[PDB]
Amino acid sequence: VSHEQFRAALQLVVDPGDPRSYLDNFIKIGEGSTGIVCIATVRSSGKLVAVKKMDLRKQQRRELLFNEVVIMRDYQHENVVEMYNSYLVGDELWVVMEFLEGGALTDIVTHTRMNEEQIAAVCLAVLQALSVLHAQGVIHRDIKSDSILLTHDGRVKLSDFGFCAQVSKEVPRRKSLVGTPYWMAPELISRLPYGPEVDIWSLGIMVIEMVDGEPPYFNEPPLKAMKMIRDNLPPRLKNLHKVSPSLKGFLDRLLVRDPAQRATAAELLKHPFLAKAGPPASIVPLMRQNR
Amino acid sequence: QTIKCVVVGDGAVGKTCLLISYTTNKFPSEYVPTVFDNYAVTVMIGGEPYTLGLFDTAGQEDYDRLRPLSYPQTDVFLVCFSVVSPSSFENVKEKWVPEITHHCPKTPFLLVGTQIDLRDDPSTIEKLAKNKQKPITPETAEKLARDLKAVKYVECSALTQKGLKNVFDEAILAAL
Repeated sequence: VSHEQFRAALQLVVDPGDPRSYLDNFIKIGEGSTGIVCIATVRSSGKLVAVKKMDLRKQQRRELLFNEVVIMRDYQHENVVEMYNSYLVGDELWVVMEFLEGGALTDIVTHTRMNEEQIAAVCLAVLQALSVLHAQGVIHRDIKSDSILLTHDGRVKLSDFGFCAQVSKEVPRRKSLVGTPYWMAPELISRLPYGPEVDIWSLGIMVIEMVDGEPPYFNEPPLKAMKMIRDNLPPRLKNLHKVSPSLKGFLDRLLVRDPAQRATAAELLKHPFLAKAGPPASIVPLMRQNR
Repeated sequence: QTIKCVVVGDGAVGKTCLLISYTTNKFPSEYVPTVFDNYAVTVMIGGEPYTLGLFDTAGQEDYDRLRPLSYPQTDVFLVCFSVVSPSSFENVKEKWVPEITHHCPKTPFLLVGTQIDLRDDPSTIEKLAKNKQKPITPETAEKLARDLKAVKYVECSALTQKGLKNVFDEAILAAL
């Protein structure tokens, strides 16, 4: 029953009508956790776009679909994948966004060790985004390599905005258990109220992915890992002899159990490590089509 | 795998009602005190389906030695009180928490405030004012929970189904 009320709300928020009117050649590319991703072709230019389709009846928390529209619409940034448009197609929300031919960082990190220049480039790009989101009290909530995407030319964009929440003077922390198990901050698993800091913890995990190829406790089943994260000390890298003090010291600022001592996005922006960041080109060798 | 929940709190607290509200999305029209009832639903978490074995017990005094025979291998407990019965809230500390502690020490437990729809109700707020008392606030409850020493405090209306699923959602998390 509540379906209808929700579908109606959504209709008013999206752009009217159907995009099959201007796009051909819908083909699935992958899944997210919320719905499939297709590629498609603008009929009048032959230009490629991607399209995220999400069924309303298949959501664990339907409401979250409102961020897909609000985020891209209002938080347009150089390091944020550009949403062009959104639409309702029957029972599916369809978001039309730019096509990131470079793929995701997950593919790169499970197949290759990136050097600190390339890593620093990545974290720079993401923190530029998170500074700006957090500046407005917006927590992403699902930072992991999967959520980072690349262009052909090596540029880096954050995406997968479906899990985001907002805080403010009035509601300053959040409480929902949201995110992927291995990247979850310890306070969130512990069920305490939390703010943007959760994102920075997760970025610290993603640095571990970039360095060591997977997150801590990957082999465990999620719910065992969640416990260990919560109960244990911050995970450390596995081979420090190879890592520079700049980066080790950088990471010791992300992976801090107490959130109050953990570094903010703006603090991290001013961090010596990020000044090793290579140009977009320094990344392009990492992409599959190149290897 | 199975999850074994056990629900405890004073009579009337509407422990029976809470369970049925969630499981069947129906409210019991008649008040009946529970001796012992066992309802088993199935919950799917991350695509993994889990039989949730719920244990409705007696909130009465008569079954002090008959109730805890339901406790072997309990993965989690709900410790419940009506937010509009400061007596039942008092008996969290006094009777309930101690009881389950002993039988099952390493076992977790959430604090639960019930019938929260009756807070702003004038007639129940009248009934309490006639014994110079008032409704329990979250500020209060969440001090007790931290201190006592629960996983957390949760609250819900079996009637309106406000906050209901979440209680059961957090319990599962706690259990697993």
